[PDB]
Amino acid sequence: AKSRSNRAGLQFPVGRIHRLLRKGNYAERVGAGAPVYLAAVMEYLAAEVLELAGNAARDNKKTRIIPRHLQLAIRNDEELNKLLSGVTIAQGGVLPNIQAVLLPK
Amino acid sequence: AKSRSNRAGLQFPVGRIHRLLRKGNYAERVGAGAPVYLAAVMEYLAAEVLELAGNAARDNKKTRIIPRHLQLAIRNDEELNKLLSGVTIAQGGVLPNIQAVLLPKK
Amino acid sequence: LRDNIQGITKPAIRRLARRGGVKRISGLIYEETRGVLKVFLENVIRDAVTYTEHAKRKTVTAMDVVYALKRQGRTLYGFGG
Amino acid sequence: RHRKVLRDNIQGITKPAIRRLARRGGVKRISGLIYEETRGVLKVFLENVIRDAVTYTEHAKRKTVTAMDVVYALKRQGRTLYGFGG
Amino acid sequence: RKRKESYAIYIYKVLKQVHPDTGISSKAMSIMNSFVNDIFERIAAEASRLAHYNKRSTITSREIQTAVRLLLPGELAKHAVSEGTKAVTKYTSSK
Amino acid sequence: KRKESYAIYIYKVLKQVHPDTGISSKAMSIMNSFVNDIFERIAAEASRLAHYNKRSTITSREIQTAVRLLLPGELAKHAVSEGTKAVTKYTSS
Amino acid sequence: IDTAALKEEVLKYMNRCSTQDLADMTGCTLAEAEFVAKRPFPDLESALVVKQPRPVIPKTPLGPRLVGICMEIMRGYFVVDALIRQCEQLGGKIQRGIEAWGLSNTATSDEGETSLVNFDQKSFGTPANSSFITTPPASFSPDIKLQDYQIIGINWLYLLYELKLAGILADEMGLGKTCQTIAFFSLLMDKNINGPHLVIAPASTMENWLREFAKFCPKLKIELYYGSQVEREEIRERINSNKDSYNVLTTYRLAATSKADRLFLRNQKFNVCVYDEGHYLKNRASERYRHLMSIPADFRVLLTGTPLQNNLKELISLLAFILPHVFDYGLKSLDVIFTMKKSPESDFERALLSEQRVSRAKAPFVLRRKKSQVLKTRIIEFCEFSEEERRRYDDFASKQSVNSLLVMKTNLDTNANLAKKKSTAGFVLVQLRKLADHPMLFRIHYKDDILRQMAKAIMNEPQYKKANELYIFEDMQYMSDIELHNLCCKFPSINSFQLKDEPWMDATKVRKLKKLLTNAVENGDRVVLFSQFTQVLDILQLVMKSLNLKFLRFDGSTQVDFRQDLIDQFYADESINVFLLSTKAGGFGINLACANMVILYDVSFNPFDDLQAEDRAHRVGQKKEVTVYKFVVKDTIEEHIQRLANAKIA
Amino acid sequence: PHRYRPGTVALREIRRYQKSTELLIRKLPFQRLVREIAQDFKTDLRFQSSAVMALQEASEAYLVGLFEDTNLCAIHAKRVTIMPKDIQLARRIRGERA
Amino acid sequence: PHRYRPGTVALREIRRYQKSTELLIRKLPFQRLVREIAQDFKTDLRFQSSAVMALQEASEAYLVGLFEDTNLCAIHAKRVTIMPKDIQLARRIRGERA
DNA sequence: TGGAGAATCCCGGTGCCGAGGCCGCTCAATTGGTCGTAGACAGCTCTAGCACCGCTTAAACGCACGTACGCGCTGTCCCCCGCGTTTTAACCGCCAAGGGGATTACTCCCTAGTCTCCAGGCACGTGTCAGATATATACATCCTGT
DNA sequence: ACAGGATGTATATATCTGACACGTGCCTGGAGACTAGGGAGTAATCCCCTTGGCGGTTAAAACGCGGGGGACAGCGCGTACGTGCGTTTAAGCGGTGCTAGAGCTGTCTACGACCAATTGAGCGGCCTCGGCACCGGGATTCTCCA
Repeated sequence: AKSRSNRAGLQFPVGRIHRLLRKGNYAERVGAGAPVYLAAVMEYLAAEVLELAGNAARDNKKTRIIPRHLQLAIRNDEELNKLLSGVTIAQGGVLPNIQAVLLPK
Repeated sequence: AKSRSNRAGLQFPVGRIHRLLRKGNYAERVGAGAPVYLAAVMEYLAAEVLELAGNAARDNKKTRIIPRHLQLAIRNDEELNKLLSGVTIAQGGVLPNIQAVLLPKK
Repeated sequence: LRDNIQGITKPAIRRLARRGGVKRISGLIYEETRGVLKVFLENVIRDAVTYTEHAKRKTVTAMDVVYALKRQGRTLYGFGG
Repeated sequence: RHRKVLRDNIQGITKPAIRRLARRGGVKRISGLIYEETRGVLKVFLENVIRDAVTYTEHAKRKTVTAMDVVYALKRQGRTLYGFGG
Repeated sequence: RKRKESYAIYIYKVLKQVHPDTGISSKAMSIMNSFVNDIFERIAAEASRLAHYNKRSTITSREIQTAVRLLLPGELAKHAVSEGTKAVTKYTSSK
Repeated sequence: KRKESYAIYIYKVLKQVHPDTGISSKAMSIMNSFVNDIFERIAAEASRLAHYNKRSTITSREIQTAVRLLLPGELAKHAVSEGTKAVTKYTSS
Repeated sequence: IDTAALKEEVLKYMNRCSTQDLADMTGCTLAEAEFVAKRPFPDLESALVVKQPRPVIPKTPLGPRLVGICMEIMRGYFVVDALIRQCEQLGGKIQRGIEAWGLSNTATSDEGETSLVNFDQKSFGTPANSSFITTPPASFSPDIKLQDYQIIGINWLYLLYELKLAGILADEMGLGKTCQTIAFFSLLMDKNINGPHLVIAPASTMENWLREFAKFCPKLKIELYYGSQVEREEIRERINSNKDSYNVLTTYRLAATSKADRLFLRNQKFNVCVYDEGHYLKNRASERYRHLMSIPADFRVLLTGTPLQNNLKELISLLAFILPHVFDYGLKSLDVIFTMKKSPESDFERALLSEQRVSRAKAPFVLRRKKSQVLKTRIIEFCEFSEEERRRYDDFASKQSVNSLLVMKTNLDTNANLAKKKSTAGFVLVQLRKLADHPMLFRIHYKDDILRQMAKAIMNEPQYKKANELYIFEDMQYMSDIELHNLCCKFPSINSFQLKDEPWMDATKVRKLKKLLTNAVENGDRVVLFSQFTQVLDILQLVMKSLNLKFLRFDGSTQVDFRQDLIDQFYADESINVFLLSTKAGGFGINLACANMVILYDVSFNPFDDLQAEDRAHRVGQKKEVTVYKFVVKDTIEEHIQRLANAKIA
Repeated sequence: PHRYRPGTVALREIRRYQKSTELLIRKLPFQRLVREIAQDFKTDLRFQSSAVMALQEASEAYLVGLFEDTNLCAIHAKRVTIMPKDIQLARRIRGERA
Repeated sequence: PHRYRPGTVALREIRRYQKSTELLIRKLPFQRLVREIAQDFKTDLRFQSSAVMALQEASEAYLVGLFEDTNLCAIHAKRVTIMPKDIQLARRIRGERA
């Protein structure tokens, strides 16, 4: 009766991942450990962007992480910015990007 | 017994097309008119590209269509290029151009 | 009084250039940008309408929007998709 | 154990090769400060896909690399080329 | 016997349909093969996601119409949905 | 009336690193859509690989190949370590 | 075939035989074999309501399914019995020709064999009413007189050639069946059947085929249908446009997987086609055998040496092989016969009537003579030692026995059952077999130290690239002292330590080969020094510079086209006496009967070609004292992998 | 009227709009905008307020990237002012229209 | 010895190579380069000659769009000369590397 | 200034050749019938829920001037860049040759589809409370003129 | 030439409304077993891939080199930020309202499964001929002189 998540010792629910694999109809024969791999990767990247989001919120010294903080946490990085390049962000904005000749004479 | 292509009077393997619809892992069930529809629009796009291919072959006064005819075809119609901006053609090159500063000296 | 391509105003265009980080502008920017944004949105808005038609809905949700934007490659997080 | 080795060759893209590419690039005047840098430009381009390609081949568990491997490589950024079997 | 499938006979068919006085490159024939491969799978990957959005298990020609109305330029659609209705009516009504 | 998200599984892993901090519900939805996007992207990619090698079955080797085909290098190295962290930790338990 | 009497045969199966045998014959499960329990059935229409029911709470009926299956089983059984009758009639014709030879057939139909010892009834020889002919063919070169069973075999092949059927010559591989095959083709040359013949054999086995076509039958005009696709295409324009009215070589899948070659050989319209070691012909479910039967030929020959198993598919393959208008018969119901895979619940071989058909089809088409009927003494004396090979037998009881099995290594995840593939690896097992062999291909004389001195005085030569200071050392430190004797001597830049003062004189297998050199020095027993490894071939090149001089190391590349270049320079008294084959070549044909003492310097752990590659030894009348010898060291991996461990009782 | 130098108010507004990430355009003209746009394809359609919010969001986010691009063009063009030819070049590089 | 006006030969060569469609890069050093490149990730792998020709055409077609884009930058830069910053702006605005 | 001539482009005919058409041949896939079920269509209802009115009001929008500052023009100069020459060299031709690696039957077999009970996580409803907005408020710092 | 003024900016109080924790149905991952069929993976074999290897030679490296745009300054100019004063309408709020998604049930038909057969086509091969080099030979051309 043991779930797979605590069996994997993780926090992403692999069973509904398997459910939306099966009814999502991408591969023919769904492997058992393949979503266990997948949701683990998802959990890692979720926590990874969450850490920089919390760092940005700590730089604003506030408790609630906001979409501004998400834009900061995606713009300060480059490889995460590589992965989420074309991703428009709701309430996104961008980092303060001041250029050279935009300064006055 | 009419083939499904010839059931619509067509020139495509609509049986094999519908088989690829089955084995293509997209959906569960496949409506019967769907391979008809998609083979018809493949026939439409194929006709549109190959007519222009024959046009440029007549411009090149050539029997056998070279890939540069295809290059000129996708570099002439916007809607072709709107479909096929991301595409590149092997041994195709690019449409010719010389820009405004790039004119020779007077 | 107006057609809606003039519903946007050039102070708002200027403030978008402030978020665009642009210092100085010409007198020619505004209607050009208006047409640019107009055709850009109209590219995918018709796609949203065709979505709702294939959804057989006379109402436009937000899901179709970001689906078209995904087919536009303008992917968004924040409203489910 | 006896094997060979040869890297660099990034200069094997010669400067007149780059000039002829600018001819098909359709540019008249070229500064001298160009022929070095585009070598890197393709490189990160090439290394974006080539180790991706064997990423297919490693999962394909082969040692050769198909042209279809190159097709699947160039499909990942969507720069679709045709006619190599695809 | 070492067989495979192409579309070169169908490309030749439509070639002799529109221009019977015309040859072709085999290399360009392979371009056309890969081309119609892309043409098939693009609409396929469209309609699958549409059926997921429409919560459908089944894809019919009504899905293909909206699929190409999404993925194609408009005048191409203005000929294409007419050809699709014509072809499916010839398929269904006749025989 | 029952509708689905991942926001509690977002929430645990939020508390698994920064247990003190809060987050906006807008941002909760953002991360929900974000994990939906990356899940569907990597799944579609891996099923394309499955058609490429003509393997109707799929394993975690396919998923590892998929993230290697999708992620930048440190991200992919971190991801293959994180995926290989708990696979037989699940399986031998 | 009928319907009603077969339906009654299905009925007597379902009403007569046991539950194991009902699951056998009907192909059902034991639950469906019971539902024995539902036995008896008054007819199969009473079995029509006998459908195995769905479970009870607290799609197909079994009737039509089992009736149709066992109907096709029984119609295949009666078709098999028709083949039994046909092969028994034509084997009666075979024994009619045998009694026309006035000669003792020392095997029977009942095991699917045919055997003869000598053609004495030599004393009676050739009778006039016989397909037997005593003399060797004239187109066969008279360098070797074809002996008793050899002349018997060429005349048996001539008999089954006159029968316009296909035949099997299944002697136990020491008998030289390719020799009698080529002698049969020379007899066809002497009986004006001068093409087209076809031979199909693997490329490593084309040694004795093509060399025997060059030596024993040079007047036979032989074409070689071997090469690449364009090479065999060139041969196709050579032979298709018939510029060569030849008499008689491709492989099995080359003649099987490529329709172009299949249709070319069909266009050739042969007369005799010979298949050597047809394991595909040991498989009626092998369509390669189907295509080999699609060769136009009034005679087909099969050359095997394994005794035939009690497998119905094997014997049905052999029956449809030997019988024309049986392969032409569709035998469709024989396919559904084969679908039961000899399971413990449904063992279709151990179905009773299938065992009856195994004994019943068994079959005089199989010319199978054991060696012991027509006997090469197998002198088994193990190697005698010097104290240096067994000195490092314990040194490589440490690098072989590196810690890999029988503890647990650290890993990020709990992967434990995937680490059982390190011991008995390929390099370490050939290094364990070279522990048995000559012992200085280890790191014992040029280990790592003397080879930086080889790289020291190598810079002053044209053989120095842009990076070869460490690289010629790293390519010289992995090669060893045997490999470092044949270039540190020859290269005239580094010769301070060129020869290692010949430690091969005081060696184990070299002095055992030197004990057997008394057969090569003092007597005309030409010795065939087998091996396994090409560095041990270099050893047997260099260790024959001490007492018996070496002429040339026999390269194993006489497989390509009729090559004599290393075998023409042979058959002297002492100075040309040690030629070096291995188990690498095919064991199908023989050379001259002067090379008799085939000596395995490196033994083979398999019993696949040691019956075969020593066909140069087994003979009724080979012209010298013939032995065979194997070099097994007493306690290494060689004595373990030698198949002399134990046996069983029955 | 104390005279300010030009761009200084623009610079602090640049810092404000880089700090603050909220919407810009008024929702009622944008709503009538998307209504008259939608009239081109089917008359009398209804839209979520969240949907047109995401419309305004996606549009602003689309144009500001073009804005930074054209700013970099004018940097390359030795200018602090912009002209619509910069926009033409932007659509040329992205392959939009030109 | 006739000397031309500088660039006219380049313009007729622009006509020639926009006319022709064949390859440009020498196959062997390009091949050795990409073989070294793949060797850097994993040593001693094989490919196809068809595969390496596909890489050659893909690379050339990849580069020429950057060439035309930078040409349009130099047009906007009021220059016939092309400079490194033009390519930096190219990869900037298409967002590839810069 | 029109010419002019080497450079350059364009062109009919030469003779392969090599892909291209075209015809055979066998096998596989399709086209057929029938189940069949379940999803999909379609009908029914309804209720949240966009439209869409109207009241007020804040501020963003709109212009005057304005000036100044940023774009444009042109002068120069210079240094870098194309452009015929040479040589050199490496690539291509092409030939050969070998071998690790792609290819395909074969054989399990285990690994993964599938059915049902449940229980237990696990999403929906509902207070709750505390972060962060919301608004003054006195201090640090930087724009704009000394 | 520091200083005056405008604006940031932490300080301090309000409030309130998203976060959250739990009931609470609830349904679904999990077990658990059947089951069966693609995957592993073996093994033996051709073959394309690689490596070398040698001659011919297009073309790249090096060079002159003259001149031509890049640039630099700078003079001018004109238009665009940037105030300050109308302004107006967006928004915020609220009330119908009706209607349309958003479900429900409820029947049904259309595609999935599964065998046949036959012929479309696929591969091999073969023929053959349009174009692709030369190849002199007629027609343009535009950097440099009248």
